Amino acid sequence: QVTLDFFQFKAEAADWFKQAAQEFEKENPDIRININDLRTRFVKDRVPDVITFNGDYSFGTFAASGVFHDFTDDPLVSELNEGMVNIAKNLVQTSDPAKKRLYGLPFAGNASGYIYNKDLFRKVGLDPDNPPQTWDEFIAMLKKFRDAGINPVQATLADAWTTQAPLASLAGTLVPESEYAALKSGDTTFKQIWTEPIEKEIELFKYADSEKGVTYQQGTQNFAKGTAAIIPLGTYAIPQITMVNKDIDLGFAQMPATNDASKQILTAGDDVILTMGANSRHKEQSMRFIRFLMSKKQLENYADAQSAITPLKETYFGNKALEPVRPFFESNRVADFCDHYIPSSINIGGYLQSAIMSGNVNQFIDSMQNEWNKVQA
Ligand SMILES: OC[C@H]1O[C@H](OC[C@H]2O[C@H](O[C@H]3[C@H](O)[C@@H](O)[C@H](O)O[C@@H]3CO)[C@H](O)[C@@H](O)[C@@H]2O)[C@H](O)[C@@H](O)[C@@H]1O
Ligand SMILES: [Cl-]
Ligand SMILES: [Cl-]
Ligand SMILES: [Mg+2]
Ligand SMILES: [Mg+2]
Ligand SMILES: [Mg+2]
Ligand SMILES: [Mg+2]
Ligand SMILES: [Mg+2]
Repeated sequence: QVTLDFFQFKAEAADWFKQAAQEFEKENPDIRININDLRTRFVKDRVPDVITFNGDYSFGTFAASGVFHDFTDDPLVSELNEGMVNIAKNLVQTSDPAKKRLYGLPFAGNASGYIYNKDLFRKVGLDPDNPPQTWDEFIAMLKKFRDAGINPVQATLADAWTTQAPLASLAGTLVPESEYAALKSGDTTFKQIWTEPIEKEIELFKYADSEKGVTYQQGTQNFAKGTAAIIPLGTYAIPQITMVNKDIDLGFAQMPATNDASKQILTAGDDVILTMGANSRHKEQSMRFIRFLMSKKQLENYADAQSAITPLKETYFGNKALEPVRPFFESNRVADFCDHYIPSSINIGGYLQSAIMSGNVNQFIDSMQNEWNKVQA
């Protein structure tokens, strides 16, 4: 007796949500679900009933502008990982602490680091269950693959956004989140906090010895076919790899940013936030679909399919490839993505892509500072 509009952001999970929506429809014939500029689509009169969104700055801006249903105090929230809930709350782009409310439910977590080929690790005598603990050991590992005739790093520089992954992996350890508050008030600068992360990202891609200029898809295809030791993307890329080669033996590791082995941090965020249009007129029916998606069976099936981390208090890891980072989650040694502090209007991806190709660190830093200053004032 209603048809819901479902906006589903994630290309890599398109099939999973299509099948879940169909399953719900068969069990609830009165509720049909139709799946598909963002400011245009989210206009109040036509806002989607059910929404998935990546948990980043854009989520936070739409949350602050009232596009999304306010889930604060919803009975469902008590079943969820408090850290992941607080991540969602802290994304709200507001200077008012009381406005840091919950505008979606964490549905799946990710981590940023690198995906590595365990068979190639074994090939050159490395322990596939215990990846490098320091920057020097990480670089030594890459040099080891190069010297053994193996392409150490599969870059994907044709798609600018992928260059943001190593930056966030490295910054997670090098740059406390508190620095971005200081950055906003002018009490620090990009030169002071991001010079070292960009320098190390440039050093990383020194070891992209083959096919560095390919697309996201080409890169994960190459890696699936065994042509590189690591691909420095987050957990979200794992299903893109395994779909090409289903029994590839993968690990996922934290990328250690310094030679301080006792102070390493894992960048991790809410990969998928599930929410409702605030001005939607079918909230009762939408919530039924959302409660279905947020059930343990669906969450863990999604996690298995997408190599993700469930949002329930008792965390489930969807792929044994994630075991090397389990310690970071258990100990709460995690950090926000640094680009969750960067306004969407700033084309950081383009700037980073350029900096990696030219090696011009100072132009990246000054461009970011220029763009930032104009936004903040
Ligand atoms: O470090 C990269 C990214 O990690 C998280 O986002 C995970 C997200 O990454 C991809 O989405 C990208 C889209 O494909 C692009 O079209 C868009 O321009 O850029 C985003 C990344 O910003 C995967 O496709 C997607 O499945 C996955 O969920 C962080 O939340 C994000 O801030 C980081 O940029
Ligand atoms: Cl918890
Ligand atoms: Cl588990
Ligand atoms: Mg985004
Ligand atoms: Mg911190
Ligand atoms: Mg095939
Ligand atoms: Mg195979
Ligand atoms: Mg130390």
